[PDB]
Amino acid sequence: GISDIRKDAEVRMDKCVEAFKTQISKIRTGRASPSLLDGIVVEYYGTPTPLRQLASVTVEDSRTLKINVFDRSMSPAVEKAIMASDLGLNPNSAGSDIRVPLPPLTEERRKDLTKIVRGEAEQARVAVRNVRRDANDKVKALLKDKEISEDDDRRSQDDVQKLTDAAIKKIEAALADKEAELM
Amino acid sequence: ATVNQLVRKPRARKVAKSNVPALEACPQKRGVCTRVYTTTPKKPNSALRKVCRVRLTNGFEVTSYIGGEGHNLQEHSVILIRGGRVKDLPGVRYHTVRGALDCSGVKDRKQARSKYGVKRPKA
RNA sequence: AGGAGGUAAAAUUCU
RNA sequence: CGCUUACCACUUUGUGAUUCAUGACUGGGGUGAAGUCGUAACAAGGUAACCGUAGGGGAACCUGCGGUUGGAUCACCUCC
RNA sequence: CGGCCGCAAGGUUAAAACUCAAAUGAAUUGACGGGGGCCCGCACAAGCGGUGGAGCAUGUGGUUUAAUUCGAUGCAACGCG
Ligand SMILES: [Mg+2]
Ligand SMILES: [Mg+2]
Ligand SMILES: [Mg+2]
Ligand SMILES: [Mg+2]
Ligand SMILES: [Mg+2]
Ligand SMILES: [Mg+2]
Ligand SMILES: [Mg+2]
Ligand SMILES: [Mg+2]
Repeated sequence: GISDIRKDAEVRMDKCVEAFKTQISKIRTGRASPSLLDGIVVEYYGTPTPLRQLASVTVEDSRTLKINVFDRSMSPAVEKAIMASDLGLNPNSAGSDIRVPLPPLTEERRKDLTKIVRGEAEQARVAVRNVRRDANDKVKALLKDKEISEDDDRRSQDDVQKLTDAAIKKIEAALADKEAELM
Repeated sequence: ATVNQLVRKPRARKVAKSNVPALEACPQKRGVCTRVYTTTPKKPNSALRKVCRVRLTNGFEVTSYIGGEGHNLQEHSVILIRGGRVKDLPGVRYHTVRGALDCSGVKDRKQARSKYGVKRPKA
């Protein structure tokens, strides 16, 4: 029934945005941001375990992170992960703490990145929209099997529009947030 | 075969292609680090090798080995690089000259220092 | 002895 | 001297040729990984293979036609 | 790619980067064949009695467990050390 489908859409769509927002935080920024340094995987006694769980991540400044590895033995294995996450990152060890300089920001890059970002945004709007599409599909179909007044039908498809525009504007807030960084 | 033949078409020597456009066979050219990968070798070998893309003085965008154990190089580092492929990593036809411009000599080395850019330790 | 005729249905893979 | 004619450098307009670069995107390709589908080739590789050509088919490939050997097989029955 | 030829299908001419430390030929010893020949063994046939079903003894995978000690795993491990 309509009222059921609006739920399922709000949701699917929020999923869409949130998943955007995430891919975003995994991108070499202008600044620091432990968000990316998290995802990284470390070899932790055979069982892989995200670096997040073996060591603390500080912002030692704008353009340099400081990874306090709780367990000192793994220190060498942790570092290797930063270079093995292939993220253009060079982890300089120096006394119980792994310094990960954040690069300066070149021209080649800013481009490089924004184009990547803008296109991840558009892949995103595309997901949102696909949900527009099943949504209307469901309803559209509850028209025959006259289970809905032609009125009902217009109306709802409109909520779906409302939902879609909303999910999107979110997506574009996000994109803009980041675009600020890169520029 | 026939002299005759040869007079029409003299014998022509294959023209060698160099195995390294360090442009005008320069004994080594200057670069800046586009990025600093580390990849894995080929079929028989296994290790995380340390390398880096370089945007040369002559604007070629080839890639380069960073030899040795541990290097303090990154985005933007200006290096110098010499001819020397690394038959294991594909598309790595050059080495980074340790101890050159921004490149570092290798910490703690003792044997074979001149390669790897390390100063005779104050004995 | 030479000649003839006749006589297997299909059934993949393994760093 | 000035003037004026010839030749004539630069510069301009039109339309082509050529060549260097570079371009969203993209067929095909090599490499790597040793993943997915079957099992095409190597033994007669289980319908011998392959060359040319033509059609078809997710894929190796299948089928037609001619060619080539760069082809394995000659034992038992029945009769003669 | 260019040229030239063809109505077309296409042909002819004919590269380069990139990539590999091979590719290839013939002969050799084996192994192997849904190759051939000759020939063996309770291999088949021909027979007699069984297992596979049942209850139980016993071993093993498994499962469980505080522990179910370790080992043995196609034939040639499983009433095996
Ligand atoms: Mg087989
Ligand atoms: Mg298979
Ligand atoms: Mg392609
Ligand atoms: Mg076959
Ligand atoms: Mg066949
Ligand atoms: Mg034929
Ligand atoms: Mg018998
Ligand atoms: Mg029984």
